[PDB]
Amino acid sequence: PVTINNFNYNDPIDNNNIIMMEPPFARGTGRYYKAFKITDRIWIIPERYTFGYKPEDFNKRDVCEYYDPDYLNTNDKKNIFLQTMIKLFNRIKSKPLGEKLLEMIINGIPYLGDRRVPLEEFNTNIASVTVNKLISNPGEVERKKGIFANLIIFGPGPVLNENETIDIGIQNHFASREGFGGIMQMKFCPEYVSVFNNVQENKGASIFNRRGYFSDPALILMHELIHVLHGLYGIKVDDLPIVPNEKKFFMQSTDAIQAEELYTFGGQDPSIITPSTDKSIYDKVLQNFRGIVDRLNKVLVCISDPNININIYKNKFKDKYKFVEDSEGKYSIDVESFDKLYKSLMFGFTETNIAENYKIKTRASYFSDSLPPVKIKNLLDNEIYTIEEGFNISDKDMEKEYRGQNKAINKQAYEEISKEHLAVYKIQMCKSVK
Amino acid sequence: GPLGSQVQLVESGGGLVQTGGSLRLSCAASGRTFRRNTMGWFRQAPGKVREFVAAISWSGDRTYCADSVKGRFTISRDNAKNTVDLLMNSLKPEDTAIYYCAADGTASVFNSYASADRNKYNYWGQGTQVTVSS
Ligand SMILES: [Zn+2]
Repeated sequence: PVTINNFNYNDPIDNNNIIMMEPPFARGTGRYYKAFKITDRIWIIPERYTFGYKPEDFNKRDVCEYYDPDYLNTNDKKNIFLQTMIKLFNRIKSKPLGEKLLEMIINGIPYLGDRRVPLEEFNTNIASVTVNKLISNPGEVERKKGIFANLIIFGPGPVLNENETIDIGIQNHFASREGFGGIMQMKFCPEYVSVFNNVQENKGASIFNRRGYFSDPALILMHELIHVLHGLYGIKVDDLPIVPNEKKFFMQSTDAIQAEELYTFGGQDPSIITPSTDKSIYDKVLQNFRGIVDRLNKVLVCISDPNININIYKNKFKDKYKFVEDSEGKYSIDVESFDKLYKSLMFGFTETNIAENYKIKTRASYFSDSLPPVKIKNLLDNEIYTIEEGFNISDKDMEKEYRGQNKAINKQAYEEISKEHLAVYKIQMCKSVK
Repeated sequence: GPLGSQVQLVESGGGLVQTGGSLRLSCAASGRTFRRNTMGWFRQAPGKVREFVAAISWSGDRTYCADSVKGRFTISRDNAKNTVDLLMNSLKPEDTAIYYCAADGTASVFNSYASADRNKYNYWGQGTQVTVSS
């Protein structure tokens, strides 16, 4: 079902899995990047993420924000990034739950249009539906061809450890938040991983019995892929800060957080959302899906590509949104189908669920303090990190109690960035709250 | 850090003006500092989404604003006084809306694209009404 492709950064462009791609925010600019199709619809561009930054932002005040302007600055570094992403995707598909996540992402193709598109119309000529591919075959006229895609993963922006998933907005509307879905993008760094100490076993523990852990970058990635899934199905939660008025037992921090993060994390985090707000979220998805089902009952033409088969795409979307059709061919929402799909998209894949299923230690809440990141020594070394078990390798006795992620135990696996990073961590681990 | 509910952004300076007039909105933050944080102004008209107006980096060295207000609206900030201001000149009826000031409570590098996204802000004021009549 899901095949992870193999390639080396210096392999030649083949206009198939290795292409020159103009990413969505560069639509029409002619800025192309060497891009690698790691699986159907998913691309890796092993370049720093630069859109909306300035070049000086990448140079040189906060131990929780790590900068390195030289990350990815050679072809070999770009190759290391590609091989690491391949390994992480193989780890994701090594269990059924992450395989299912990838299948849902691949099959969750953006609708062919957005709110600007007439109801009767399929428009592929927009940045949230296609990216341009440059074709430069020797002895031929150079040309560009728009292709479909679902996700493009870049390397990091200025701060290596600030991974983020990004949707496309136009004139204050995001197709990824309005039922249609849209090409999703990510800035991701596998080696500079988060650290956390908001875990149940520290609750009531004496200071010197507290444990702190570093994250498995496959879980970091799968957390981001849940945001991707929401944005491909058009249900990323729009403009909804959730403001705690009390510190629950699983919370370490109490800052306001977007609801999109709380559902993506799972565990206990949605429990602080009011029933009223939770119901508004459900009603919005339903209203937006009703818009899509009405579009499918009207669509007659693809205005941007006379090779698109309308009936093939109508049925792809019928399946994506789990619509039903009557004897006459009219589509509609079936409430039972809708609730099942909604529950899978919003509650079926969470950071907490995935961590438990992969036996990866995670934080007890998205409401967790920022701690300094650490650098993994070498994710490509199977003595440190494997597809099957991540850091928590049985044959090293690192599976027990997630010892392979415990900063006080698996010191072979990671490096502190500086003495100041370590000192800050030690303060956080030793501190008494009254 | 404080309970999210102890953080307050208070916008002020809204009112009624005639077409062509000017207002200066201001937002005072309390309950935590935002001296290393991007701040922005948004506006919401009846029946519409919260629309980006303008944003400003923590140092003021990087501002961004919507095309429809460029040249007429200026955002500025005074970190010592915990304020962010929006000077609105050449107001038109189309500018009528509730204006909101918003803070990105995570201290991260200003990005002009991210700064236009309401989801990148976790603290919001209750808004100040601006009405422009012909
Ligand atoms: Zn997230």
